[PDB]
Amino acid sequence: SELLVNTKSGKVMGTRVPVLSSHISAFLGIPFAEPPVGNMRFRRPEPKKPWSGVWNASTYPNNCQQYVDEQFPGFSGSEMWNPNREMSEDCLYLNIWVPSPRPKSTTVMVWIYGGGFYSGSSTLDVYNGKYLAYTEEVVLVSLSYRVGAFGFLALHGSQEAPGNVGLLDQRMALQWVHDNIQFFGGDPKTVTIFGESAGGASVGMHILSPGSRDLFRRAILQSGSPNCPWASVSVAEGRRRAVELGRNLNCNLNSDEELIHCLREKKPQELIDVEWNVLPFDSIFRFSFVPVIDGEFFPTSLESMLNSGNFKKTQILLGVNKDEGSFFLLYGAPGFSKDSESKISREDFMSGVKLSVPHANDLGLDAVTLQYTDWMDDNNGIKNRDGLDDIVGDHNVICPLMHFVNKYTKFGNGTYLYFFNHRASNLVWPEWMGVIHGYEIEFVFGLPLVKELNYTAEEEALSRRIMHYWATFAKTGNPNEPHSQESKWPLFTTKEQKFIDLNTEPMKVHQRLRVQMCVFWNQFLPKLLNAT
Amino acid sequence: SELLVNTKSGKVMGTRVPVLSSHISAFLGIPFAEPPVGNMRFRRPEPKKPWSGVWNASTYPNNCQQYVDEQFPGFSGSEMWNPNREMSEDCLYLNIWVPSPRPKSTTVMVWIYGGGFYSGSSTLDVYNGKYLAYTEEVVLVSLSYRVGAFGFLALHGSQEAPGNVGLLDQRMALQWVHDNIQFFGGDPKTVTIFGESAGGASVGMHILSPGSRDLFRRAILQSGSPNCPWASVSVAEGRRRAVELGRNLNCNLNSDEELIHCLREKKPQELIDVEWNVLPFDSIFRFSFVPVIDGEFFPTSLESMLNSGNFKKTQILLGVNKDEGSFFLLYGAPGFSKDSESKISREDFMSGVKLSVPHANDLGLDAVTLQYTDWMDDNNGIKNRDGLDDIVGDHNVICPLMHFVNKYTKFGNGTYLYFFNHRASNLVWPEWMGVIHGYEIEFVFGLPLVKELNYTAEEEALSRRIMHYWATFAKTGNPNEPSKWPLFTTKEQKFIDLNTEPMKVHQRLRVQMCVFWNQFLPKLLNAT
Ligand SMILES: C[As+](C)(C)CCO[C@@H](c1ccccc1[N+](=O)O)C(F)(F)F
Ligand SMILES: C[As+](C)(C)CCO[C@@H](c1ccccc1[N+](=O)O)C(F)(F)F
Ligand SMILES: C[As+](C)(C)CCO[C@@H](c1ccccc1[N+](=O)O)C(F)(F)F
Ligand SMILES: C[As+](C)(C)CCO[C@@H](c1ccccc1[N+](=O)O)C(F)(F)F
Ligand SMILES: *[C@@H]1O[C@H](CO)[C@@H](O)[C@H](O)[C@H]1NC(C)=O
Ligand SMILES: *[C@@H]1O[C@H](CO)[C@@H](O)[C@H](O)[C@H]1NC(C)=O
Ligand SMILES: *[C@@H]1O[C@H](CO)[C@@H](O)[C@H](O)[C@H]1NC(C)=O
Ligand SMILES: *[C@@H]1O[C@H](CO)[C@@H](O)[C@H](O)[C@H]1NC(C)=O
Repeated sequence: SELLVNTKSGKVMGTRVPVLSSHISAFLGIPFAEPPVGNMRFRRPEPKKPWSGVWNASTYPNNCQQYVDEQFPGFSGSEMWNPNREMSEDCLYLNIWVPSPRPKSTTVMVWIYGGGFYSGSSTLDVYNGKYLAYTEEVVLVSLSYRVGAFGFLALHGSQEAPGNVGLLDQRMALQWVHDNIQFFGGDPKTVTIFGESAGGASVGMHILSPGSRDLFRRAILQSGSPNCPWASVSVAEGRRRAVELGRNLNCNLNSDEELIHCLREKKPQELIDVEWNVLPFDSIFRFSFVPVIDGEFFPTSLESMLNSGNFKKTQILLGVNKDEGSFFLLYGAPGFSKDSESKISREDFMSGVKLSVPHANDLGLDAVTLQYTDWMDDNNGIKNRDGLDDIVGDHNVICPLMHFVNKYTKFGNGTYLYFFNHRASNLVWPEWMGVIHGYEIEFVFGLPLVKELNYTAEEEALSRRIMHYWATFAKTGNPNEPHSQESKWPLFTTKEQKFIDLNTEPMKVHQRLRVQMCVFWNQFLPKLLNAT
Repeated sequence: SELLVNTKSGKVMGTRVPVLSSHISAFLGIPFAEPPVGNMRFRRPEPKKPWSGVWNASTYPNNCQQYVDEQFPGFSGSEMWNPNREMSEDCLYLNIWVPSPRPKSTTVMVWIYGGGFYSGSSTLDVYNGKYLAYTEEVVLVSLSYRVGAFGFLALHGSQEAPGNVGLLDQRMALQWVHDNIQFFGGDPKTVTIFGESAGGASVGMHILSPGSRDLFRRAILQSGSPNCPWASVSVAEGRRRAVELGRNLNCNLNSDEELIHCLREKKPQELIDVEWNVLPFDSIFRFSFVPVIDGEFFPTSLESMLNSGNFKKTQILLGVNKDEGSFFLLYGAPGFSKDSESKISREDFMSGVKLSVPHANDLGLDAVTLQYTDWMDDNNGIKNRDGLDDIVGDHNVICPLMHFVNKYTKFGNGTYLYFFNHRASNLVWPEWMGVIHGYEIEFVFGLPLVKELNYTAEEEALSRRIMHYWATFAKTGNPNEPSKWPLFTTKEQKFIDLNTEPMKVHQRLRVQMCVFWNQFLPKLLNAT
């Protein structure tokens, strides 16, 4: 039967689901590892041991333990991102959507959810993989990885809490895909890992980590990059935070063994409630437990690896949104409300840069300020708001991604760059927030194809070509369909630096994406802060 | 007669000079100090000893010893600034233009030529005061002062070469005016000192210096302020330069006096031939011997004085030109030519910026570059040319003056700021230089009123309103005569455009760039 599959470790029984007046197979909650519970909390993932009988894969699994957001209870805009299942430490599962007539050996795309390495679920409505699996005829997989302290507490030197175990969870599901996707009609030599935000950084980190390299063919990064200021810490900082988490819990701090034995006894929520307490400064777009440059998952520093071409050389498709930082300013900066135009005053502008570039001396702060202020009209609330928005988006997403794209292209085999600037007609967030962090996702997954969601006809078309670019890239390594009458998305080269706009207007090609500001962030400020 | 005046130190006789089909009186080459020659080289000036008989003041005096520009032999554009009279260390004279018939006790304006303190003359054609004196019925006086080593060699502590003597020359000119201008029909109580460039910085220095404050009423600064980076040096830097000057001429360096005596022996030209050698950095818009903050003429640091408000509180009218830096880049930077559009490659731009901010470290240069570069079009030869032009003009003239204007206004009794951006229809320099440093002067001096100079009627109009603004401001402390030229206030920061079109009132003159040059970069270099 189409729904019953003999995987290496056991039988899996999926379920038939409707998709736009049709059907496709869905295998939900398939486990790829032993439950990281008990004395396993904080440790490297272990492979799921074989089971007898048939594993019921007709329902989504649990979401991993995480800080649930409660800023706007009941508001769909914020809660669509929260865990929609029971949060359990037993959460290492992956889901697969296989087109009906099971494909013989087709393209595979593995989705890696993002959420600052502190949150995220594979089960959210926006990650329903049926539309893309059905429409583009690909085997769509969404995996899951431990987040926060569970997946990232790093006491470098300890084999109980080495750090980067969340990244290792991802690697294991990728291995699982490599060892079993062939039984679902997937081609393990043609898999594309794609993710957004922490999911976008994770993808880049797999392109850098030797132990992950041969588990996938190509890569797609959305609004995320391995070198993002928030995507990783030094092993020192990692250890520091691990000890501070333990201090915050009255933990015996004698040795790593004792700190870990303590933390392992606390109930999950106990760790979450103190999670943000370990950060260095009051900030936005900064998360407590994230990947550590250990010299194992990451042989050396990310920049050293980038300069030496010590990474997987394949094709990559990647991009950013127009207003990546508004989501964060709304939550942590003064003057920002979802119920108002949020015209920011000079006073709150200052307060906001301080929160956005937490690790910058006053000379730094002045530079960022001078760089984004119109001193001819510095009391303009609209400009101050948009100025600060750009600051958070440029510093945390766009420039880090642009630095990575320029480094990678030197050694890569094909790079395609996009700029998502479409504001959805049915957006629930206020207009000032613009094209929000995470909002190209519903288009990558094809939610506009379902009528009852109210997207315009032009939004259905945008989604369809975005999904086609993604699937065609995953299939061939070039998002453009051979000999088509459509507009060409050109290769991004270190010389021409071309990229395109992803929106309703007829495609347009641009060059040097936000160079001016990114020379500032990627070149000047680092040098200014280095000279101290 | 009207051409024979009894001054306090002796008689003097001028001459009747024609002006626009009318006449006015001219007293030229009036000595106001003892010839600072021989032993008196580098020494403070000494008042002019009285004389018997009448002093012939019918012709212009010698010009002070200075580096003569030979970049364009015979080109009027640069030749018009070179000494047009025979040079001589005996050059402390002043000129006066008195409207005819002689006024009773009218407004007096005293011009202070500018040329980086290393050059300048009171006899240039663009300084002919007979037009302004006549058109606005004012007594116009042009002074002179020592430049280069002769006026600013500085061995602080010594008394044979104390430094700032060139300024004391200026102060003595003003003291002379104070004591005598009433004999020519001018009110010593309503004297305005105005000057351009290094002259403008001097005006500002006499506003700051306690010993100069009481000798004048108001002030006008044209493209220069006392805090300009090229305008002064510490006692140590002055001292360093003085000694290196000696090292260059194989002078004994064992002590202040031996050095000074050795330098006194040398001929004027020997000193000038090695004048530039003392500069600490290869650069542009930098001069060797300039004023020194000695704690005498200047009590404390300029900034310290500006902040505490330790300076003459009165009204000031000042401004700057559209492209102050073109002249400098043309003479010392690669890519710039007088016979081409001078499009600047990225590589020549990089050179240009290092020559422009000689004191900045790499981080600083980087910052200046980021600030003026269009990273989406960095090989645009025009954007790069203009960018450099703006760097030089903003760093050396505009922003130091905007810092002076905002500080002064805090205690002042009335500021009036302008932005001159008209390019003479008959400019002999290439179009890319724009509104060049020093080319507002001909308007202030009404040359556009003499037809043989081929300016346009619309320009004669600009000249006249400008001369009226200057004179009306001189006489009343207000350029307007009851759209009007609005007062500059730290709240609205308004200023006007000075050109042929109808007056426009703007606000916050080059605030973006100047926040960079006055606040950011300083704090950056200071830290690093
Ligand atoms: C496709 As998402 C990486 C779950 C867009 C928002 O998520 C941000 C965020 C930013 C600012 C405030 C709140 C949140 N949030 O609740 O998720 C974060 F943190 F997950 F990255
Ligand atoms: C004890 As808290 C006021 C949940 C520390 C971080 O707060 C952030 C934040 C809060 C919730 C999700 C994501 C973010 N973030 O990415 O910065 C902000 F924005 F509220 F300050
Ligand atoms: C040995 As030389 C070539 C007389 C040092 C300065 O030269 C300047 C210069 C020359 C003449 C007048 C002013 C300037 N200046 O302000 O920099 C420039 F431009 F040639 F490099
Ligand atoms: C009204 As003027 C202050 C005598 C014109 C500009 O003069 C500059 C200059 C700048 C670059 C090259 C040559 C010169 N120059 O011969 O005067 C300097 F140096 F005098 F200020
Ligand atoms: C799998 O479990 C779900 C939920 O309990 C149920 O709806 C489905 O029928 C189950 N499959 C079978 C028949 O085991
Ligand atoms: C990718 O690699 C192939 C074979 O090594 C080469 O022919 C092609 O030029 C490369 N493509 C790019 C754009 O790097
Ligand atoms: C005044 O000086 C001029 C020029 O030096 C000379 O030609 C003239 O004869 C002199 N007049 C008298 C009588 O001193
Ligand atoms: C100048 O000072 C006088 C006397 O105190 C004062 O009345 C006048 O308002 C001041 N003018 C300005 C514009 O500061």
